[PDB]
Amino acid sequence: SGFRKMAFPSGKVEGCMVQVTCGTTTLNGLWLDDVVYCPRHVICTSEDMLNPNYEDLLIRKSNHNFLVQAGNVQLRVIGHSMQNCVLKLKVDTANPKTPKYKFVRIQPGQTFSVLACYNGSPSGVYQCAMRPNFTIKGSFLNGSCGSVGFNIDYDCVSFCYMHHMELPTGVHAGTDLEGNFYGPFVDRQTAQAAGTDTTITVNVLAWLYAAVINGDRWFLNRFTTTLNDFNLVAMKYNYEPLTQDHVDILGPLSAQTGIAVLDMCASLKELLQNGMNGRTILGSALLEDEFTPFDVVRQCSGVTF
Amino acid sequence: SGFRKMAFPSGKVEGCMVQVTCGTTTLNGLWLDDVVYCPRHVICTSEDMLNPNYEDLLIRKSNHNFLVQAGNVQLRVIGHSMQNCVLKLKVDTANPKTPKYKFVRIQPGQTFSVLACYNGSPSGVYQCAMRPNFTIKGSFLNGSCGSVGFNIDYDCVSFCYMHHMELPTGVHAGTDLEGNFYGPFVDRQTAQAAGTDTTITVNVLAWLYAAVINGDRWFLNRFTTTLNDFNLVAMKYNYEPLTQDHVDILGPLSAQTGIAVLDMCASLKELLQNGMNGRTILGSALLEDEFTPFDVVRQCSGVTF
Ligand SMILES: CC[C@@]1(C(=O)Nc2cncc3ccccc23)CNS(=O)(=O)c2ccc(Cl)cc21
Ligand SMILES: [Cl-]
Repeated sequence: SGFRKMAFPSGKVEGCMVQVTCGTTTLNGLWLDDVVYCPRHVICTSEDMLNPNYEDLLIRKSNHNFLVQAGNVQLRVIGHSMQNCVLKLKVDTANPKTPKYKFVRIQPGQTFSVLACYNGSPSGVYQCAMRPNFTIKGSFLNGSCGSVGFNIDYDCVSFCYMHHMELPTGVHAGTDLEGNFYGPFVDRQTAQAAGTDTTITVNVLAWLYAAVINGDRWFLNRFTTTLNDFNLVAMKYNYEPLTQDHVDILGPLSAQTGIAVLDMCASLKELLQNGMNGRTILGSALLEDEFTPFDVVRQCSGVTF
Repeated sequence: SGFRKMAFPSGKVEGCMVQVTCGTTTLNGLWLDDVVYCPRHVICTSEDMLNPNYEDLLIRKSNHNFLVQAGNVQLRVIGHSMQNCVLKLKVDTANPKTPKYKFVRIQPGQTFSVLACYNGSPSGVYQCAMRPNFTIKGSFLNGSCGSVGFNIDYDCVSFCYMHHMELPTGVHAGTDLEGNFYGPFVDRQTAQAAGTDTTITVNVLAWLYAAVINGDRWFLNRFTTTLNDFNLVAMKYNYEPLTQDHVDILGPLSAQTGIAVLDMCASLKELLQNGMNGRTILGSALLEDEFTPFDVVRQCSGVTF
């Protein structure tokens, strides 16, 4: 029993965190084999950040201008290339603690763990989701840049995110490990705004299935709905459109609890129109949307790495 | 900016997780130097659990009756003593990954990270608090016994908990790393009931101070209160009695925001009265009580908004 927001064990990722210093700027780097990966905004000053020319700024820096530090040991940079918005620093020494890894670009609604670091030193780990508006509601202070988002599948760490900047509304924006931003964001000092967010419908549904598994059945009713009638209501409450793929993915949960996906959709429809009414599902007065159908099956089965 | 429930990086604790097997039973163990620590109910059967005589059951066991397994390698037990409710297995190999550690007994209202394991294999990490009724609302399935609660302050891992059992209401009971239970609980399958829980007042207060630091002030009012008048009202909403120690501990936060502790108490008194009224403090429709005054100072910046 029990339902908590859980993150993957951060150990494999902790062994990859280094501190990258370039002039006055100091952020975090990801050391895998003989390459350190970090935001390309490390070469930038606060003057350069308005309209930067990253290729012109990189052609001027030599290897020793970048001080990479792994714990108490210094690392020797022997090369520097750039891939989109990530700077790839070839180092002399291969990381002996390199885990089995992959670089993956995740889709909105998919969750990941964030190992928040400051000066190459891990300080915390938390779980979060890629919002429909490509932002992440993370917890970051200055100097957290270069912190990574990951998921472990068996013994393989799948790197899916690197922190770059925080938006004016308190939300965060970063890139996949290939430098490609998540969303309509750019790495520079400009008027950037987070779009209108939506609730991840397939995750709320999965979280209600976890509540039924954990003994909460008060929100269930005898009624069901058509996928179309559900989507019209969902659209009115800023919910993401539920697709036939979403329905199929909730299949294992539907079979385990004994409540059809469109039966559970009707419970959610009535929770949107009428509310909680002083009650809580899984200890929450809000409908939680950062638990994917896989996350629920993992926590309510016991998958080990 | 940003406020999330954060857990400590689990890496230092991952390297200590072994699998303890004694006959048909298999739970988790904590391997520090040449000692493996695990629940003493590993020696028990489901028959023995009603009224076990642990001394009589241990004297019938030889070192080979225990199979400790560290990853793919088998460990050789060369001793077996018992300390309260924890079984201490002397092994023939010291853990090369033993971190700098301490054993600490925490008090209610304090928070810690939990590395949930199954068959010595870490599967997830989450943050939780020692409830006023000595239980923890964790996320544990069968076979998670022996999972530990920790706090990593600086480079030292402070071990404060070991999972022993799950009560009928779905809450969890465990011991400190010396085998001493938290609460009026016994490692016996008897009619044990979790006491009436209360909200941790000093943590809700700290969480409101973090909201003020992060820019929210809607909940504040012009009223103030006496410590006594606050406690009478608090006890009505099942809130923990606020003590003069609690007030002092909130001192640094009181100075940083510029809102006296009894001023913040009167904002909470009103919040308990009218409720949220469709609004949220730090992204929550409930008053969060699993952030200690120390957690808030740790996570939040010194720059108030
Ligand atoms: C022998 C362990 C056991 C237990 O609670 N196991 C568990 C621990 N944590 C999560 C669980 C989730 C589901 C199933 C069991 C869980 C078994 N139940 S009992 O009442 O006999 C019992 C009584 C006292 C002690 Cl200290 C242990 C135990
Ligand atoms: Cl304490």
